[PDB]
Amino acid sequence: HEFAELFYRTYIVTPDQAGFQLSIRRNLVWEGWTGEGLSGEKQEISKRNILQGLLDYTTLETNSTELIPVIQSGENDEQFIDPSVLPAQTVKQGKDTFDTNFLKFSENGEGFNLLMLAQTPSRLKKGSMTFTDSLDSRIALKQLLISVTKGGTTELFALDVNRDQYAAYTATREYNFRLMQLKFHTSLGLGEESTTVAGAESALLKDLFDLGYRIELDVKVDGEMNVENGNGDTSLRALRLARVFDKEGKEIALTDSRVSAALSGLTVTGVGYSLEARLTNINQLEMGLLIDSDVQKQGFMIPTLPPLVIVKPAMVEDDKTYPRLEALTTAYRIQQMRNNAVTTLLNRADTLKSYLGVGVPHPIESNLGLEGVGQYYVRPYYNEATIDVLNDLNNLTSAAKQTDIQGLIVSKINEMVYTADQLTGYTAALEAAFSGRSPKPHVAIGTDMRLPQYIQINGDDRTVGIGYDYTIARISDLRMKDKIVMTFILPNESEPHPLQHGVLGFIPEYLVDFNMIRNQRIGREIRLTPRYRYFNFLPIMLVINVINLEEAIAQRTALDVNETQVTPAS
Amino acid sequence: FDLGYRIELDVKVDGEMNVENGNGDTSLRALRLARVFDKEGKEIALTDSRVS
Repeated sequence: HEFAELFYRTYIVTPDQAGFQLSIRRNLVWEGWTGEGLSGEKQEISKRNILQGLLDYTTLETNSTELIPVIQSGENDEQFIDPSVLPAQTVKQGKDTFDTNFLKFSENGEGFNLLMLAQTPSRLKKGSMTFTDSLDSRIALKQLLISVTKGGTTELFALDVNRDQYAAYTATREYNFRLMQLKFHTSLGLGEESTTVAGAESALLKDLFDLGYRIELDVKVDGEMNVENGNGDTSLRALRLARVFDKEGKEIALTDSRVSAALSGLTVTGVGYSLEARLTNINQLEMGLLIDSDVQKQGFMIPTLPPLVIVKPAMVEDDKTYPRLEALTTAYRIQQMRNNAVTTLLNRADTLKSYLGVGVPHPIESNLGLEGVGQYYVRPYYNEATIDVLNDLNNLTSAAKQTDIQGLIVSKINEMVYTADQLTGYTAALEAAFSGRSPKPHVAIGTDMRLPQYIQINGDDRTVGIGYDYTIARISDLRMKDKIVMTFILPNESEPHPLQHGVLGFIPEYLVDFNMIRNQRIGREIRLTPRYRYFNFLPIMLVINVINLEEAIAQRTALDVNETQVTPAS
Repeated sequence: FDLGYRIELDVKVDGEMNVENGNGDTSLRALRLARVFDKEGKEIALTDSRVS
């Protein structure tokens, strides 16, 4: 009895209606369109839920105002580094796809215009932008390119020079108040596992690096920039081999035999650099992110089911040949609540197994083949595992075997439940759909008459974990042979909701009594034609197969000890 | 399948049927393979070498 109520809670329907509708309101963020309404610009453009962003980082990130140098061959190739040392780089900015590159160090007496290099196709397409455009209040170096060369072989190193406490432009005391100046004095060091823009460790310094040494390069770069106009320039001033340090972090001479031997043949030069500049749009020029909402209609309605037809003789009333109507009622209860519940639960299990696979979650709103409106909140996830009590048991006393096996099973249940909570983030969804409070998720257990005397521990009580609410359900089913089924239920209220597992449609059905002749045989009839159905909402449910319990309790098991080869084998 | 991919078919089926005489019709309008998902719910282009 309690099994169906726990897994498919009852919803009553007056025989006036056929069902109820579920109108769900969600919020979207997206980019680019036409007009003010409708979805997309010319064809369909995708959206995703914002609550999915609580678990990710790339779906709510914004980059639509930064100034990135953009190539136009034959118009601005002069200031870009020669594309024979490092090829062009494809970056993504807003909606435009284009190639960028590091800017050349301005040799003595030459300048560049920064706002002439910022024309992404969107800014060009959208007309001539605001002329009162001013550069960002903070300007700093992003990357610096150095080229260590040994016998004509070039290896490139892209060092993250950003955030270093001198790589930020500072206001000057001098000339116009818009001349935004920069002076960068420090020594940058290359460690032993230091990455390469071409990947892995460079072969040029491998012999030195293995010997346990790190090198510091003194960087000497100066430049200036107007924070309003765009004309500017910056030149490297020096790069030299300054110091070498050992694994112990002590100063070792550059004249030492080993160090000088390893440093022979090295030449270091500066090639280019990158500038992190942003537009300070006093006037609006960006369509950025959006906030939009749409409603989805789902149709739920309740069928009828074949009549459990009862025939009795007429012209007499009896006690044996006329069984009680109580037999009718009990048969109806059995049909309603036992066969169908288990068969539909098993169908859902196999359906989720086919649609989602084992241990493989999917993003929110990724498919509609699964059923229920629960898809709109939780990540589609199904998981299962097996426990072999014979081989997964190590007990040191024959008196503590049963407590040990209950501990094993409880630990397995705990682990899988917490893993599902991690991978699905159901708590966040329950917080969102239920504002003002955080009812802790409940855990429902579906089991036959065996494990209730193993799942329940008569010692330590952690059957589903600390700080959970749980209900254990026992059924006399045989298809539930040594199965346990786990999923989450809401024990509050009695109305359909995308988070509750499932609701059974139920329209009350009343009998008819009448004298009926059919092919000239005359008798009395009793009829019940039920109207009910099982529906599934929440796409989260876990099952465990338990096996070999009785062999495990019948045979002794003693330890899995790993003999470690002091007897020669290694 | 072994690579770890499931296919999805987009389908639009329309039909009408009468609950008074039992007359009705149904016909298929759209049926084609459109999308191939990865081990995630992230779209995989049909132009990549393996799937293509």
